[PDB]
Amino acid sequence: MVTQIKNELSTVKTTLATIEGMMATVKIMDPGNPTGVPV
Amino acid sequence: MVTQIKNELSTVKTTLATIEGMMATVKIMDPGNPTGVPVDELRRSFSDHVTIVSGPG
Amino acid sequence: LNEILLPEVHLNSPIVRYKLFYYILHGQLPNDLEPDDLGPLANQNWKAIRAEESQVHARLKQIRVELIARIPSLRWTRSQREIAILIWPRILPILQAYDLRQSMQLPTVWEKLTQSTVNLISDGLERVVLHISNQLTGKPNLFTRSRAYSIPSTRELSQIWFNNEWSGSVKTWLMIKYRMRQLITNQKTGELTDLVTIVDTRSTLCIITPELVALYSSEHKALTYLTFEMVLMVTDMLEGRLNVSSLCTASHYLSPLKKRIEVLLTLVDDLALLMGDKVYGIVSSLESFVYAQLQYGDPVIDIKGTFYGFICNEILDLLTEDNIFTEEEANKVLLDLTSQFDNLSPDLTAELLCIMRLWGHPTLTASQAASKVRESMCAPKVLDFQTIMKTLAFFHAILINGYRRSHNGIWPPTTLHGNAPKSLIEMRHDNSELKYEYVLKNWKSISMLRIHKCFDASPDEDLSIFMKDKAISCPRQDWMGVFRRSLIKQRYRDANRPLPQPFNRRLLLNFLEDDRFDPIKELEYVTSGEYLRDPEFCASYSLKEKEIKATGRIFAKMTKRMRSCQVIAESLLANHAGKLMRENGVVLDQLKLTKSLLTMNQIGIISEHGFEIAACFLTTDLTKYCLNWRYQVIIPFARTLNSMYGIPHLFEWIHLRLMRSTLYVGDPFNPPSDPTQLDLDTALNDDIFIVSPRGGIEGLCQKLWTMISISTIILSATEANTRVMSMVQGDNQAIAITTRVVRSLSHSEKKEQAYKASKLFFERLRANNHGIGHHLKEQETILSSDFFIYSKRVFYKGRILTQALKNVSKMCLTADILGDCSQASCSNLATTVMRLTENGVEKDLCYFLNAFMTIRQLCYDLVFPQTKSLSQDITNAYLNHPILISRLCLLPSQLGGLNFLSCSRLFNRNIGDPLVSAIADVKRLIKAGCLDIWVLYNILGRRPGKGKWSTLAADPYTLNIDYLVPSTTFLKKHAQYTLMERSVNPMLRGVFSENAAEEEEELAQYLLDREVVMPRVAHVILAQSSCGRRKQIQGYLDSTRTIIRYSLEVRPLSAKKLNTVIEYNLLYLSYNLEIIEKPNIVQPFLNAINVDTCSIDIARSLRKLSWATLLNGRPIEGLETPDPIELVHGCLIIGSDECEHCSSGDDKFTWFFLPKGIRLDDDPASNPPIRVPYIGSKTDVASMAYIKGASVSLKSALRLAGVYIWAFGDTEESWQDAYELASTRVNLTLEQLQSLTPLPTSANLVHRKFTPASSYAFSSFVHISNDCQILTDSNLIYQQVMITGLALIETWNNPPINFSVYETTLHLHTGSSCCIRPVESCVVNPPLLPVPLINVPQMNKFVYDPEPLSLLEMEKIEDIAYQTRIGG
Ligand SMILES: [Zn+2]
Ligand SMILES: [Zn+2]
Repeated sequence: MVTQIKNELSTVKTTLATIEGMMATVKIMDPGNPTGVPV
Repeated sequence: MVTQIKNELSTVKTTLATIEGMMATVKIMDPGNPTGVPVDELRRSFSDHVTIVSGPG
Repeated sequence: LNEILLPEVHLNSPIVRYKLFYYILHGQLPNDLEPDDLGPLANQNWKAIRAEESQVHARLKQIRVELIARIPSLRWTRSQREIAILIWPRILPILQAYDLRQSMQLPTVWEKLTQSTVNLISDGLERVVLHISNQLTGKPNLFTRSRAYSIPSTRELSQIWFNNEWSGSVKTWLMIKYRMRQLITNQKTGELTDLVTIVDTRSTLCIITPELVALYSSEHKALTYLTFEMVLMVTDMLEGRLNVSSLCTASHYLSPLKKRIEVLLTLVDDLALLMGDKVYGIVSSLESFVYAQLQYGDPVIDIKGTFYGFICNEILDLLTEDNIFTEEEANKVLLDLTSQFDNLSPDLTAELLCIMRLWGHPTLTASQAASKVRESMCAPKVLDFQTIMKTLAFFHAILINGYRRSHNGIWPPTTLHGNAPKSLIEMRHDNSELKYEYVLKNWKSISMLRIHKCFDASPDEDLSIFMKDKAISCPRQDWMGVFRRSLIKQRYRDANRPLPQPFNRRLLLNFLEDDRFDPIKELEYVTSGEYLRDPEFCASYSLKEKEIKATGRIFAKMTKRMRSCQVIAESLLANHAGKLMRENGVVLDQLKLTKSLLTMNQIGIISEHGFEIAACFLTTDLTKYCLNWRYQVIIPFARTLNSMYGIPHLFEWIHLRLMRSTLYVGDPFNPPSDPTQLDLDTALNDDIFIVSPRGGIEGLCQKLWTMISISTIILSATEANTRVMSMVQGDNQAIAITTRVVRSLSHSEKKEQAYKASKLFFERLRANNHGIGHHLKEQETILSSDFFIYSKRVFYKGRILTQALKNVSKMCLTADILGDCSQASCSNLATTVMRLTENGVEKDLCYFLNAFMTIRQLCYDLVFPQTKSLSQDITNAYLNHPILISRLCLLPSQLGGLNFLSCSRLFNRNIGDPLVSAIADVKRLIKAGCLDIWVLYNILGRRPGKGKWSTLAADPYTLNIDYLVPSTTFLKKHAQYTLMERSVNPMLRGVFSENAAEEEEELAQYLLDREVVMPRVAHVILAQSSCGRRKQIQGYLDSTRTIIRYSLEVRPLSAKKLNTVIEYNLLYLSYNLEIIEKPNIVQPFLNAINVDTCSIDIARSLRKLSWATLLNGRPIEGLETPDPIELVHGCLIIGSDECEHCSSGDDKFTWFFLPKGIRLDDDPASNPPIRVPYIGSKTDVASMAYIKGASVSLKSALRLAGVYIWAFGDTEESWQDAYELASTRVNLTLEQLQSLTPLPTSANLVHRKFTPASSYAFSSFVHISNDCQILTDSNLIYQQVMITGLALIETWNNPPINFSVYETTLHLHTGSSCCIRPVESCVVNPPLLPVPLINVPQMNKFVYDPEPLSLLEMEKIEDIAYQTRIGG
């Protein structure tokens, strides 16, 4: 059952990362605050 | 007890999926200058670049 | 000096309504202008304005009192008079009435001179074309097959050009323009007397001033005022009308269009009188109605007539918006407009796109132009996050796939996001291609994927970008300095503030005069964030000339730092990242561009010679895209481009800077309506201001927008599972939707299936474009199963439709260049006639027209002298003898004449050696009777001019004949040396040298003073040497009218140079007088040369004799190439005919075949299979070792060494000299030079918008085979032969002909021809002169590279050389 929770938390990881990237893109889409790419 | 967190985590998984759904269908809107207020007044924005990392980095 | 800087001859600036209003209110001129018509000018205190500018008021008051005296009823106020005062757009139906036939003699003399000169060459020209046809086909009806009707000769062409309608109007307005320009020159000089001209002709009174023209017609009782710019528009438009009507009268191909064009002109002229400036809306609607009528005959029922009906609705809206016409009247007017477009072939419906500029241009106002951009911008726009992220994911996929297709098939440095699946991790690890179906699935991870630094791009990578002049705006603190001082003086006085300083600096001059200019520090302006804080930044628009559409009526100008940043960013994008996306087909190479366009258009045209293929084409207009781009939709693309280039923040600069600044339209006669708004920041969003524009500007950051559009097109194609071939070009994008259909299906059903397949793709594309914020309307998109539009040219069923009338409408009587020589104008006319030949007009008619208008231009220049001369002996000698005019106009340009169009130019664009072609045409004219053999003897026996070693090598194929180069080129060169010697920039530190001319003369002597002279080799080696690179960089300068004026101001010409530039035309005519007057006494060995001698032999003798002083009898080799027409002895085989060259000995030929049963605009199955025709072959190295990333200097040095070794020898001293000459540009040692240099065998010696060479109507069905031929001069010769044969086949079936009831065969035998010759070269010629002391810009990176090879590269090249030496 632990392997099942690990496999499902992998999906939790990927969907949480998708949400994080989507919110980052949104925040960087405000013309009010100019943004700079690292390096 | 470890059996209890198994079902609760499945509830979390689904909401995270659902939030993603709505987030994927959001609308990015640009206000524009419909009022036509002098730029002097409209100038409420950063003049400085900020090096924030988006997504990977 | 004022006799060089003459006022414009043609229109190049926008027409301003308020300028005319200012000039008619300053003098209190009679007018029926309403108070709102004047706008801000009604509130001016004209008394003070009249008190100042005393001379202007004197002239205007003189014009007013004369108008009152001649017409007493003009005093009648409150419009109680019957005289009507009409502004420009409302005088269209009266322009034929304004005729000063009496009290005007110069146009009459010009017409009689042109007639008498043309009458002496018409029969000779007819014989010339008859002989050309007889040689090229063996039959005398090559040019008259389609028309045989009436065959118009040069005499007929002249008669119908001078006796047409608009001829009297074009003579009257030519006189008006001539007098106005004379008055302007006199006023600028400072005469201040007799500056008012009155013609007082019966029924048409005209008063001309340097600033206004008062025109009154008694027949219509209408009085109008025209400013200088409006006078230039009217005379350009009337010349265009004359040209279009006369060509429709002359050509049997355009004959059906004459009546329709006449009725269209009449109807829209009355509509103009009725409405005013809104008739240009109707004209712009007709612009699209041409395409709407073109798609009215497609097989698909569900797409037939949609655009037609929608455009009819929009024209009804435009006619009923002001309630000028009721619904019935508007419908009747629409029917009258439409009836002129129906029952025409597709070619003619496209050639009704000439009428666009036949009605002039609207009177422009800053407020009206600003309203359109204030609404596209500053407007709320909703966007879809997912649509932006999907197109961003596809953008990343295309970038990665392009970087894989280059750089040895490896992924860019990338960092996968935390959401990436296992499959994406494996594809990154394996460096495998990202299939678009995979991307559409996992678009949440293909995106959010950070591509790291891929390019070692530098701002100073390209120098040509920094040396182009771009309009720059004034600093914000003084933004009112654009406006006229008179209008702003009082409003500034009432504010107790100083008058703003006028701004006249240019970007080029500002960049040239910078002691500390580093492109890295220039880009730091944007990168550091200083641009968003600069209080000096100011951007403004300005009215755009020669535009009739509401959109695109303005162009923007920025400050110097932000223009430099913009050009640097655009260069960075266009060189590294723009190259990575080639999903579209547009490339800088025009040849493969039109080849790709033809292939794209011919997707669905498959014959019967299972499943087949079908195509539905979609055309979208992207003009309003620039105003609709928003930061929120471009920031992710900008961020990933910044990451790939290493810049933290560069490319998302336009929107960020625009939202924080107030824009405005800068027109000197359009000040702000409110005089209390003296600062740009506090301005409101009205009048001429555009407060905080959220969008982008046209042209600015176009690479990023084009890349986003390509990504969106690919996303939409993948979403619909449809194959497409986009051809995005910034303004017009063309998409060829492709689907698979049953072969046995009917053509109509095949096209219906193609449209049904394309429906889903079009819906997806509309949804995607709306998601990224670009709403697609019915006007923009054009869905057709037959044609698409690219670069304003339509691709209809495997053809490019002609649109020759558009080209003929811009064939005027003078060039806009400053020198205003006769040679420049004749060259312009020849270029336009070349366009006419390429666009389907009869080649015989085009040749006759070229001769006629060259004669017409020379006669006009003779009888309308730009500058007064004390001695008129030359002008009288040319005027009193029209035979001299004819001889000069028929003489080819290379020999000193004005005939810039060759007989071979009718067929081949690529001419090779122009002197051989000129000699061939001289022979043709001599044998027909146009010229005389003693003219050829005079040219051969001509005394050598003033030429140096530099002139023989700078431009080969040229003779030592004086005055061959126009004064325009001299002015351009003077401006470039005057700017280069003034340059103090860190870049170009060592480019300029005072003894550069002497060094180039010594180097040209070094290359040329050998046993055999090879001007091609000398030209190449010079162009790839240090001196030649400095010459090239100095030639990178723009040489613009403003730049030329600045050069003449800061560096005045000497008195002798002033006089020679002013009287170049008279000196050139006097120079020709020695050859085109009488038979001179010539040396006797010239009697061996006859009209039967091959043109190559005569070219050899003529170049040997011309440069005799320089070369002392030594020959010139490597130049001559056989003339295309004279090389081939063609034969057309028809039915029972048998080829006469094959039947008699000769067996070398290029076989051409056209199948029978071809019907254009008919079922593709019936006619034979189609294919992309032969349109040309550009350059296509096998070096010892291939170097990757070689610098420009390294490539130039390798080219120099290879050419030197191939031409002069392969001894050890021939290698030492080449090594030194390369050492003027690189730092390699002798061993690696020898090793890296490409093969010195068969050196091509190749040395250096959308204009197709033909319509490719019947040439797409032609079979070609050189199986009976030998086959790098020979390759070019045979390509020329194939092109000539294709053009011959195409002129056999002229555009009037659309069928092929018989199969034809063309042989085109090049064998048994005197012109083809053996080739011997690559002998050892050592240098008879020591190597000159070549000064070298060692420090300058753009000329010399201290480290062109890396340590690893040096090791690899040494290993390769050692392996070759040992391995053998
Ligand atoms: Zn033959
Ligand atoms: Zn020959």
